[PDB]
Amino acid sequence: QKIVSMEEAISHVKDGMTVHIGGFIACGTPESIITALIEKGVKDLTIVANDTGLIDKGIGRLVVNNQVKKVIASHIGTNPETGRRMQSGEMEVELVPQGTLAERVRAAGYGLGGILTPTGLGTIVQEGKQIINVDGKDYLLEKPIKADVALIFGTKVDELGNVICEKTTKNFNPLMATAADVVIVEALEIVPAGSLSPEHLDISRIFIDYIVKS
Amino acid sequence: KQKIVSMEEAISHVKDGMTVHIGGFIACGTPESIITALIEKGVKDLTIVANDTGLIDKGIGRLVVNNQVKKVIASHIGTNPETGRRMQSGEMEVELVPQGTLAERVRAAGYGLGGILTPTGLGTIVQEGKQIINVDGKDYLLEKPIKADVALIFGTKVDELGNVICEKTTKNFNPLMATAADVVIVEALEIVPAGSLSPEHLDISRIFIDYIVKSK
Amino acid sequence: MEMDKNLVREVIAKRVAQEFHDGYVVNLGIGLPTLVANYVGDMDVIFQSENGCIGVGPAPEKGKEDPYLVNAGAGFITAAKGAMFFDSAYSFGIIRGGHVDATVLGALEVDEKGNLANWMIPGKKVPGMGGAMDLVVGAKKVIVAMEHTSNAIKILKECKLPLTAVGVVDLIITEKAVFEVTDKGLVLKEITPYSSLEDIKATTAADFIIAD
Amino acid sequence: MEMDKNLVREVIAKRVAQEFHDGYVVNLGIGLPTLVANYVGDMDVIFQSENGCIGVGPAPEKEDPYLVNAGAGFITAAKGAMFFDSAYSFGIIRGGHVDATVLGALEVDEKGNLANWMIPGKKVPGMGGAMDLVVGAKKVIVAMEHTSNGAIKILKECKLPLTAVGVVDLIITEKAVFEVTDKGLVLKEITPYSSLEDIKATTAADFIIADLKK
Repeated sequence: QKIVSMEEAISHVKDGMTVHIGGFIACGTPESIITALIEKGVKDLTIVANDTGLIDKGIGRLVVNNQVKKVIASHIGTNPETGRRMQSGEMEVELVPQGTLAERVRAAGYGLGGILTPTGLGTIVQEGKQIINVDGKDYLLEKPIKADVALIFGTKVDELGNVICEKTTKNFNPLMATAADVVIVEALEIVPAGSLSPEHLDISRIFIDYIVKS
Repeated sequence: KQKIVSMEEAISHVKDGMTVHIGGFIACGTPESIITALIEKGVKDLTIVANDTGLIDKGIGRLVVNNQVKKVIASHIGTNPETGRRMQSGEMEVELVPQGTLAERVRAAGYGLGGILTPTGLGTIVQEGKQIINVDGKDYLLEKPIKADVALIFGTKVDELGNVICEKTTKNFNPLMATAADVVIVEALEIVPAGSLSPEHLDISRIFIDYIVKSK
Repeated sequence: MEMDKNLVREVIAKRVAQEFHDGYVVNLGIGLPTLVANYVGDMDVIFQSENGCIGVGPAPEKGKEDPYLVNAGAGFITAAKGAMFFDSAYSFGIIRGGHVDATVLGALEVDEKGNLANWMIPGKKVPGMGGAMDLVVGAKKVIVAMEHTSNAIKILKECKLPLTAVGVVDLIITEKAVFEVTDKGLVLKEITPYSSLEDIKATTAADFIIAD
Repeated sequence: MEMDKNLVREVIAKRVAQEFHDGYVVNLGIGLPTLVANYVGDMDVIFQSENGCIGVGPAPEKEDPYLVNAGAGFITAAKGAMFFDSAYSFGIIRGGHVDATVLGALEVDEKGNLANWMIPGKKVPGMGGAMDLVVGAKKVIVAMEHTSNGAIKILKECKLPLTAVGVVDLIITEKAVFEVTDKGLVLKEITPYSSLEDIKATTAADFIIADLKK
């Protein structure tokens, strides 16, 4: 019921949307979903991701294809095109400290209004941030990041939507799956409903809207 | 290997006036043997941070009845009439914390955050004495982190290195408070060999656990 | 004359179950709302328990009972197909983040601004909020299922008891009526064969309006 | 005459490894700090990589692409490792559970400030996990060449964009080992490859002398 075609899924990724994309340097990125969106050619996206991958791997493929208006990431060094589009003025890029990025995506999914982090103080990250003093020490108020759609990845996905992200394919995937309106998981393998233990899961079914196979 | 120790040596790190995280949801997931050992030792004046105060004869409540607790920070005190009694007399102090908020405040001290903003509590008495931060025209409550001196947590399977598994509903606050205390004692239902447990199936990492005890 | 408590619980519970649809994630509180579990029939309702389960199952057959697997009232449960167990921060990201489709709770008072009082009677009963503030703040649909009177008027203009949340309650469901809370205020939406608008009028303190 | 690069890196990496103890949790930054693992031997160190492994093992022979490190290279899971999402990973990092983190620097100063993620106009990769690492790590070790193509890196006040404020505990070069304390830099060691007068002329910051191991 939640298992659909790739074309049915990418019908929900529409122009201008903010999109969470799981993946740490493409480790745990839904590559099949990405190539589909290369075919559809959706424009003016805001991608929220650990990094922009490579020019030939991952979120980077969207970047080089003029499909990304703005990038919210922690790292862009592995993709010299992001670097180029940033300095040229084409793409806007907010460089978010990785732990802050985790708490910011998580906050959207968990109903939090923000989190207080000491990471950033006295640096460029402080600019545009409210400083809250708690028990004498200063913190940055970092704000939730809800997105329209999350494109997440699972090495195994049962038919109800429960997801397993093995080894280091977890990253932001289990966080991103809570913090968007429409979550699409790209499954490596579709196990049967209940095949996976209630103790071994990374993402509950109640977070997944559509499952696609790679 | 070095970490599995005697209960007598474990509770040697729980000392008077210390703030203690205790796991357990209505004692499901409470380290009951640690709770008993602390009743022989007679450790006075504690501050307990837990989901609840158990029953007057199960879990954290056994400490409340044995006059070992100066203050409680919990979400629920209803299944223990002795907590309610001491609250209203003054002999014990009680901070009633929304349960989601308590998960977040414990987590915050564990994860290095200086506080979190929740909408839970706006308009109620939990708002009293709390910063209200406005984020884009919605108000939130600044809730502050809660670090403990010791955490007493429960695992249904702890390996020799300290990796903990809490099965079914026994991960209550346990993975959270294991990250939020200077010293962390896990009471193990069973002690499997170092590495026996899979990297995917863990709930608390060895790097949080200081001492393992077998449940007596 | 007061009704037979089991029959009021039964009519309230059965009416709550009509508000769900297949795939709803639902949190039921201890007491009256736990009975809504029996009338959900063949809806694909996923029950969520704040101590760390999504996909709560029915109680176990005597002898297969597990104290490591209880629910929010510490009562034995099983795990439905596809369930997941989790720590309580994750539990409450589900609750506070808008993934519980409907939470059903009871109430001491409830008023026309949508406020709710249900966690404390000053000096008489102080159990603590438990997960209740988080639930009503975060749930998409807040359903209050309660006795319309307790002996004493409960649906007021403005609550006087210590508040649980401000402006949360979406539906009020009693043995007498179905109230909807809107911006205008309380709107009478249904009357049960156990009451008449004449009766509701003198057991409800809040002003309200009537639909078609 | 600039030393042999592969030898500079080894002088440093071998001296960083003495700063560890059994059971230390360590995060090693990409670059010179990664070599530090060839010299820890049987010290019982537990390595953490930002992308979600605690207990990082050595590279596999001939190689899982779903299990890598913070710099995309293939790794393996040691005995007793756990795998986790990005938020848990930075709870470990931001919450003080990393005993030492090892990092390079573009500049470091007598106050313990750090610049190491950005050169304006020249290289802008992002901060990755570094801001979170130096703020949360219990001990923060900067492991760097003493000079970059002759320019002085150890200054009174940093001039480049900061990574963090007052976080550096130890500066280890091929010339020297400095401790950062409340009063300033303290020369704790002088290597066979340099002299006090050499250090003094390749260090812009003022410092005092230890206890000094020469």
